[PDB]
Amino acid sequence: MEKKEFHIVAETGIHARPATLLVQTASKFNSDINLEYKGKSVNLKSIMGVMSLGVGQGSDVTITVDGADEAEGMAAIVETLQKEGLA
Repeated sequence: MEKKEFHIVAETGIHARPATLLVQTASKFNSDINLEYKGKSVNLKSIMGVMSLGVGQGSDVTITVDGADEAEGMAAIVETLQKEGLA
């Protein structure tokens, strides 16, 4: 299992295009991927769950990846977060 805590710097937080893109990236992997914010964990592959979490700028979140391709998944997540200006 891999886990990483990020600090959201984006103006919109995890919403709009960056959120949709992050969700799409997560969905490409077989591993289970969860996003935790304020003690609440959702499936990062689910758009409704992510959008409803209410993650704004300045938020501290933790992403957990668990599965065969977890290493590949974490690497892609970090890249996406950087290119979408999220963390």
